[PDB]
Amino acid sequence: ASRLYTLVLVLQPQRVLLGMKKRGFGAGRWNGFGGKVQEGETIEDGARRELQEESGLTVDALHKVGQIVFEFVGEPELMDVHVFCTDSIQGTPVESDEMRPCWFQLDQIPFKDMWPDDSYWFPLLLQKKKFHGYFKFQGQDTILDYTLREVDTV
Ligand SMILES: CN(C)C(=O)Cc1ccc(-c2nc(N)nc3ccccc23)cc1
Repeated sequence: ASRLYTLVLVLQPQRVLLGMKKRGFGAGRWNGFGGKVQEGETIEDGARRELQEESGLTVDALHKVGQIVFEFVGEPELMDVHVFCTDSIQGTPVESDEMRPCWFQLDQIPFKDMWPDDSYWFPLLLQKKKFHGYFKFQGQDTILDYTLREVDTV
């Protein structure tokens, strides 16, 4: 019982792009860009579409870097999140009524204002490592348990 979601990180040699979500699920947190995958759409095509819709950026090369399964205790549907990375983008990030993008230096990642699991796998993403993770949450702020491992193939 799961649903597909995408998560895209624009990671350049000295900075990473994150977006502050204004409303709905995850509002008030910085995260990468993404969302649900459409019927008849590949996961990578959904990731590209969502990056454009939310950041205003155009991407050509997306690299699969991780898969994270999120469970919220008491919620039947697991979130199967496919994580992607890109260093090659076109355009400038756009602020909209749904999203406020901002560039962060790699030593200034705003972990206190991100989902709490990010503190675990973001250091792997920064060291160009690929991973599989599972995080069990009680509400939106508490990690009850988790698994996280580096993989060669996502
Ligand atoms: C704006 N985005 C990226 C989405 O709407 C899809 C989505 C939403 C939330 C999460 C997510 N990210 C992280 N880092 N931690 C989470 C913890 C629990 C649930 C979702 C989480 C991933 C993709």
